[PDB]
Amino acid sequence: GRTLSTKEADIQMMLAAEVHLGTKNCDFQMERYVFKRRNDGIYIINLGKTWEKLQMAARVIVAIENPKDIIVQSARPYGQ
RNA sequence: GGGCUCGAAGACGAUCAGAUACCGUCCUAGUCUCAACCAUAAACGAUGCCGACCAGGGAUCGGCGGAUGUUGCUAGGAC
Ligand SMILES: [K+]
Ligand SMILES: [K+]
Ligand SMILES: [K+]
Ligand SMILES: [K+]
Ligand SMILES: [K+]
Ligand SMILES: [K+]
Ligand SMILES: [Mg+2]
Ligand SMILES: [Mg+2]
Ligand SMILES: [Mg+2]
Ligand SMILES: [Mg+2]
Repeated sequence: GRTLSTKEADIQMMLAAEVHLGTKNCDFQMERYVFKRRNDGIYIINLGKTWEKLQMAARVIVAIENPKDIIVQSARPYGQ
């Protein structure tokens, strides 16, 4: 048994989706979220910080009284 | 002292209205070196020297520290 917590399952899903795979370059202001660099050169993102930031963004979004005042847009085809 | 080459000056051949030029041909000084002078250049980064702070990134030269795997090589060298 040992049912996983919400954070556990969320991070498992993120790993399944490869959310933790960065690029070969790191922005100096994104370094605080990167865990370490692998021998290949791809930076590994700290999924705990990603989950915490997702929770923080949800906290910010929920406080908007009218959801119609929020606009979400994606330039790339994948995120549309 | 050297004097190959190129080549101020000079002399010719062209072009041109003229052509003391640009183009072509032959050449003196010079161009090289030694001894002694000269002390000037858009001698430019058109940007004094010393010292402190001040964003990010990838390359590159020299030295050094660490890790790691190869080398038709001799712990080292190359990566
Ligand atoms: K000569
Ligand atoms: K001459
Ligand atoms: K003329
Ligand atoms: K002089
Ligand atoms: K200059
Ligand atoms: K450097
Ligand atoms: Mg001659
Ligand atoms: Mg001389
Ligand atoms: Mg002067
Ligand atoms: Mg070096």
